[PDB]
Amino acid sequence: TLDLVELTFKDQYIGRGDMWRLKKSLVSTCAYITQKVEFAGIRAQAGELWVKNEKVMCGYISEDTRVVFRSTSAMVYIFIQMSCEMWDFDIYGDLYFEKAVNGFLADLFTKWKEKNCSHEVTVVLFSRTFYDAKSVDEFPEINRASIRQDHKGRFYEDFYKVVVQNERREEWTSLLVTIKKLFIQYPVLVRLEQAEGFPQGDNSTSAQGNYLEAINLSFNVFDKHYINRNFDRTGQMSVVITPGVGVFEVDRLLMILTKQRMIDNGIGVDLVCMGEQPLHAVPLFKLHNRDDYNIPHWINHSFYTSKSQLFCNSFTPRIKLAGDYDAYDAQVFRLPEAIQIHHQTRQNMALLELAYHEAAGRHSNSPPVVPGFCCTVGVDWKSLTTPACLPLTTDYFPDRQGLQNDYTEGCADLLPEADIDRRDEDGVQMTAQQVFEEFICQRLMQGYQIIVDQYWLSMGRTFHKVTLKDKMITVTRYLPKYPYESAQIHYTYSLCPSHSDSEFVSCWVEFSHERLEEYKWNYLDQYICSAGSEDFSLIESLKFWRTRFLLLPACVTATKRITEGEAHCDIYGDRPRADEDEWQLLDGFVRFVEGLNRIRR
Amino acid sequence: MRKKVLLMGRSGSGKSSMRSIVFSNYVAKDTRRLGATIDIEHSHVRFLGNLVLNLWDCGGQEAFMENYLSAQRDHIFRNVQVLIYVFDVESREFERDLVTFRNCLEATVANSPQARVFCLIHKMDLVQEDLRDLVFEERKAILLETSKDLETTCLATSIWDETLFKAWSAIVYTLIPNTPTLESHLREFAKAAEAAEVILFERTTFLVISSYSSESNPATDAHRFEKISNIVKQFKLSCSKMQAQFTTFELRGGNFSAFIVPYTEDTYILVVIADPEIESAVTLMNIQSARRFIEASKSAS
Amino acid sequence: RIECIFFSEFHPTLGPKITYQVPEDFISRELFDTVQVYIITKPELQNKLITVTAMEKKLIGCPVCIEHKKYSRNALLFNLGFVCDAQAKTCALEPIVKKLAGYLTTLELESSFVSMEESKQKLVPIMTILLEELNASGRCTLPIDESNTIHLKVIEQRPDPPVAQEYDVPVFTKDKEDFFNSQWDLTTQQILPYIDGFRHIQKISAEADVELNLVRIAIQNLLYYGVVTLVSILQYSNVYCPTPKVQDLVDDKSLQEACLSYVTKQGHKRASLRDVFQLYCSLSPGTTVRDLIGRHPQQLQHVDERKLIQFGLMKNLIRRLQKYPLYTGCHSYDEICCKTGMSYHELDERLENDPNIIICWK
Amino acid sequence: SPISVILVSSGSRGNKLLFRYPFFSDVILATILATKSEMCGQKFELKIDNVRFVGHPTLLQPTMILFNVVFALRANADPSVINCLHNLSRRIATVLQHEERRCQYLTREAKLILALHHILPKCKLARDLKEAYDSLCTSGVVRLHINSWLKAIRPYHALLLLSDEKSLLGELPIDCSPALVRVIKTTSAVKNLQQLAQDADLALLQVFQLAAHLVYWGKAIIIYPLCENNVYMLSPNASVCLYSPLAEQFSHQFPSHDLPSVLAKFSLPVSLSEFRNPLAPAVQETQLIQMVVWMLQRRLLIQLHTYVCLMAQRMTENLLASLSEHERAAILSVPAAQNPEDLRMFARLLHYFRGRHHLEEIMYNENTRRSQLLMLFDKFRSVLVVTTHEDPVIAVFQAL
Ligand SMILES: Nc1nc2c(ncn2[C@@H]2O[C@H](COP(=O)(O)OP(=O)(O)O)[C@@H](O)[C@H]2O)c(=O)[nH]1
Ligand SMILES: [Mg+2]
Repeated sequence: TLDLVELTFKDQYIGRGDMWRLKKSLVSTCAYITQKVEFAGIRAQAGELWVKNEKVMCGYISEDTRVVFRSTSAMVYIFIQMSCEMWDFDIYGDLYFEKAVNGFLADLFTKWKEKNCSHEVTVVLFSRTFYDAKSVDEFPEINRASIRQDHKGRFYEDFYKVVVQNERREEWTSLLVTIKKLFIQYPVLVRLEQAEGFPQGDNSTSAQGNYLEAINLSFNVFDKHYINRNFDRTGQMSVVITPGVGVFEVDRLLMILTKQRMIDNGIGVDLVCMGEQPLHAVPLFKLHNRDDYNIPHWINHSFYTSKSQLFCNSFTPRIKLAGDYDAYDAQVFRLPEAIQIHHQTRQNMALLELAYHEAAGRHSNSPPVVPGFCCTVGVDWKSLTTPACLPLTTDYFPDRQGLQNDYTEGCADLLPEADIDRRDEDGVQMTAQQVFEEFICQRLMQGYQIIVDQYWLSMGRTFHKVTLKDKMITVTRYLPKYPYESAQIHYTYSLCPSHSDSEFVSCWVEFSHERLEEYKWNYLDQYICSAGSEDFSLIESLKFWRTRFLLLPACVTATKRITEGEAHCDIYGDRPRADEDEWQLLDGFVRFVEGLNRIRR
Repeated sequence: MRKKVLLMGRSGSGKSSMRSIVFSNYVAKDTRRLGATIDIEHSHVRFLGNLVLNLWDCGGQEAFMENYLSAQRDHIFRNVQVLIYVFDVESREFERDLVTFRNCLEATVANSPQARVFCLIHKMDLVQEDLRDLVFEERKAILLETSKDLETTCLATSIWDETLFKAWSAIVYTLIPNTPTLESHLREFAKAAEAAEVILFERTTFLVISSYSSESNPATDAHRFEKISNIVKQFKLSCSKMQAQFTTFELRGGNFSAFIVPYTEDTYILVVIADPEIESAVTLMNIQSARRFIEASKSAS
Repeated sequence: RIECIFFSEFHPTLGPKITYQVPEDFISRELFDTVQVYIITKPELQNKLITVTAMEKKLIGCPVCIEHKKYSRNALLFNLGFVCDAQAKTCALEPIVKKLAGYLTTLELESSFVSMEESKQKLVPIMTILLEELNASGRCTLPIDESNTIHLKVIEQRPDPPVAQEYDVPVFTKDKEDFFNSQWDLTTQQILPYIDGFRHIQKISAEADVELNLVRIAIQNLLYYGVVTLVSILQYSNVYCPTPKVQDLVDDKSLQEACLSYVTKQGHKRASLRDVFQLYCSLSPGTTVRDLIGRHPQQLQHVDERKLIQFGLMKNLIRRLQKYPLYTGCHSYDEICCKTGMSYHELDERLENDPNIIICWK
Repeated sequence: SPISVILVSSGSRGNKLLFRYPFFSDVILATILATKSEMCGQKFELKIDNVRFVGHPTLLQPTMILFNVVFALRANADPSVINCLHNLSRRIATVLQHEERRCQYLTREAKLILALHHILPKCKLARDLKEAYDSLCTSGVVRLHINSWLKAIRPYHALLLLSDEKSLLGELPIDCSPALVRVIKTTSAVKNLQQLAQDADLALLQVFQLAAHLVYWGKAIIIYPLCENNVYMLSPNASVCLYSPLAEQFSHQFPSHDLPSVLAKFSLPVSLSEFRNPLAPAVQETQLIQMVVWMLQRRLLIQLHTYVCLMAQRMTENLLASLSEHERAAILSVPAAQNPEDLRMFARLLHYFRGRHHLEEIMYNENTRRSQLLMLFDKFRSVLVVTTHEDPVIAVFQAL
């Protein structure tokens, strides 16, 4: 019996309820390695099989093997922090932009070519330049909206240069040249080289940067994942490449909002592409800025080391400026037959002041290996090539006093075979097992996790109990009595799009946390069970997956003329297919709507 | 027993292609991806048991071979058994090749005066067919005028036909000692087993070690040995695609019967019977009689 | 230091040839024929940082192989390298020439810089600029293409630091106020105000909240950069012996100036050389610091004995005698007092009546 | 400490690797480390990625033309390590070239290698290269059983053998020089090098050259001779651990005592006369002398010498006025310079009174007594500075 099996998707969008249905379809079957598993259009390949942390070839699934759904086709997002450290050298003589692009991005693209994964990549360069103005009126009127004020009184502007918007292509190593040509002209772009009508402007430290704002921008991208739903990408990941050592000076409210948004769904991956893993707790948030230290354990930190020569590896950077008796001896070691007693006390030792007080206590009786929280962290290449999805199962469940102490219980009953009128070709009217499975699927598609019929479902601080017993469906919702009432954060930034060279557009967006307890689950249950309402797709708070298609005329001849090498593209005369035969195109549209209605003639 | 073989020639003449095809089990289409040889690539080939061929695949460039005749003259040309010089027939600098061949000949005579010279005129497939003879005899009249210092045979080779195996069989036939003993053994085996043609190959390279054709041989082709060597090498590569070793071949033609079985630990023997009245099972243990005889001879010795 | 920058490549129908050199004909044909094995190499040696000592020179290089299909036979086989004097260090130009080989590899894979003949002519101005501003300033910033710019910097190539033990005392030699404290490491920012010159590594680790292994690696990294140096504990019962370098005090004037600027107290006059030399030479085994203080009160009027002992141990003017009695012979009283918790007087009270292991003054 | 010892031959049979003691492949290293005849007789220094190959190729004057003894180093080492390894490689190459000239040793051992853990007892060349690697990797006394085959040394020093004299005469060949066997058979721990030169009827420079050759190969050391006025001291590089192999060798050769106890007797600076008690017999004293010789062979003791620094008829006045007039007035301020003999005694030793020459060198070179020099220090106690420390000359003489 296996205890872990991994299934990887490719070029196909799979929902979480579809993943649950595939896991139910693989519940009592034998699996071998590199096996194509297909179930109701969901094709998947068994990547690796584990028995007791050992990779095996065969195995059996017997309802206790946890499955892992990875994706080789994901909406990946790459953020590159072009702070002041990107022009700095290292102990190996490489620039940190040179180290990052030539080592990590090249290694990532070659490992993507090796694993043959086709992601939808978005690469964006983000930075923050601090100005020396002491007022607002120094800046011009056209781009005054994107210039903010720090808590220390400094004036800054956040720049976001997009080089790839949503492109999917093979051989991504041709991208890096363009990234290199966005390195030479970058201080001209972010107004460091004395742009007209501006103050001086200085590129910020990577610690004093817009890191959490970039994470929340990626979260604002991934929040509206239902708006333009493609059918060939599954996973989501957001990658932040930084030239700082991992410390950040962030706001407390922004960190609380970012953590609360990551509780609902987990995307955020940061790695350090400069090296030199420091001798403290490495993901570090210095609060009250943008001391009080916070260590985010929700960030999957990684460290890249490209190439080196012989020496010991340094961890600290070096800086040069521009330019009476027996009482002293007793305080030397203060706060930092007896020989056999002392030796057996030292043998009973097997951390400084604890052992010293242990010696001082036990002496009255009977008269540089690196620590584990500072070890070398590699690059998680498995999470960066085939990003795993959110797990369908969780093991956390509070007790009865925890469930009765902080949660409010509200029940709703749905009697089956009288309230259900979903008809499939006027046949069976959607029996309660199908409605129960659809209820668990609709809960899982929003991001709930099954607590390991009757299913217990959890997402954040809300608990759901969906129970099918003796032809009765009962759904109970457990909402917390003290909800996380966070606030909205207004954000302004300068954005340069993917097909623009130097035109920075002033944009604004608001960082907000959605309310999972305010989701209208009763309306969705009425939509699933009852067939007569059906107008609930127009309700925007239910978050229906939507996509849009346009039926366009096929001007094949002029398009083939332009792609053959015509210089002028205005070869369409006055209307697409201006005369041709006017009833031939209408008969083609009649045949198309016949194909829409499944009418065969 | 170590034999030192020099493989010299001009740049791009195809020496590494011949070394890869004959000894390293390459094919002709896989030699297009061969890179340039920097200095000398030494190769050790186990050919017929105790005999070891030292193949010195020298680089053909000008700065390499100026260094060969000046600083490495004592290292290269001393104790040379067979010198192989490769001539590109499509080279436009044949007069430049002749002076360098004369310098290599002078170094070989001044260092190792008991050696054999083989002038392999390579790339004959780039010459049109009806011109393929009188061009070669045009070069063969020159080099035999040049190489009066040592024993020299000139051969027209190409990697796209059977002439390469003929040339390398003629090269390795001189390196094998006591070849009249193997010829007398093959003659007595063909007389004893009533065989029309007995050909002995090598196990790995499938070069023709020795052969004996009687007067009742139905084959009239003079280039049959290298053709059969190409056939069994292609079938050995076909078996190696299936991760299997070819062991025995048996044929029963209309008027002949060919048997390819292992003879020693390093040889294969082809036995062709011109009499169709002799069955396969008689000959298939008539070979095993001689195999048991040479096993009983080599067990004591 | 760099005397010539040469770019060689493998010709078709000619061997390894030299194409461009910066001071006209520096590398002779005999010199290049001597080391053409290590310049255009076999595939077992390619993409390696091969430096070789010549007849009088040091040929640094890194051969590059590409292995495409569009090339002459299959590959390019170029080599750009430096050559210096044979008695030079040449341990800092090896990452520079490997980074230049990587620059040429990326430039050839992007814009075909070595394949095209019109971009071969640009290598001579690049190498003249490289030899001009790598010898002078040790830092080159040369834009090549629209996307490529050569960034090079010489690293000082410091030796490996010793392992810092728990009983060692770090002492500054580099004047903390001449450092931008805002851009240090955060661990180093925690450790640096508690260093002084008389505190242990465990006493720094417990006086701050930094772990012992973290402050050991941080003290080792500060030893690597030459910021701090390690001395021993400076208890008043320590016994010190002189080293033959005491005469190196009076054979070197800069050591005398460093002693008269370091050993003397704050606000006092400069001490005489005779007093400091007699205080160094009065150190005998069997006599502690208190015997030195009671023996010589005139020479310690303007002389701090703590700074005297610290600068004696820093420049190896004096050595120490630790008593070696775990009560095995590997550990001294400093290691045992650092491990267990007792002071010198308590451990000397326990270990005076020792009938098993006899005290060794190693 | 080198990584490996590589022996690479070259000739008409191709470039071959004969030996590599810690078990790049052999063919690739044989291709890399082989040189040409124009590179022979010079220093061969080659660094590939992180390993540095230091050697000295030598023409063999058979199919072999060239051979090379190559030491592989981590390339973070000092240039002194590279220099002494190049010196060791060229000395081993000269020894093997002379063996090839004598009895064809290298060609026969190369044929024995090419005919082929088990290689080490079968091959003597593998044994001496292993002995060279073990002598390089450790700071202790390792015997170099290769071959004998032929700067700051003082005449008051003594030559002490690191092993038995009978073993050194056993290891020496038939064709050894008479001077070397006379030096080994004549010398002693008490007899100094001047008495070694005048007792073995050899010149002093030849005795110095033979002593340098003996201390290079790890067969002898240069120490001060044994005397009762020699104050000894425990060395900082000594090991007082009971589990040390030197403690096991001391327990094997001297079962009556233990090494940490005797090394704890040398904790304070005491002389050999202070060990001699009226209760202690002379047999215990001679056993202690043998133990002192044994741990001086292991460099576990250091000798403390008294060093004197200088501070503030006609030839005496010229030597007194050769130095500065401020120190001359400081000398004149001392009333003990009113004696006629004390001025000549101070002016005769002005070059020795710089802290580089100890009291034993002064009393040996001038043939004077120690009491006269101590009286001279008592006359000028307000000028001279007297210190005691070890001799830095003794640490130079070591097996490189
Ligand atoms: N048409 C033809 N091409 C050949 C023949 N022999 C070699 N070649 C080609 O010529 C090239 C010679 O390269 P190579 O063997 O490495 O030359 P080398 O450096 O002298 O050994 C190979 O890529 C072969 O494809 C031949 O007989 N006929
Ligand atoms: Mg070749």
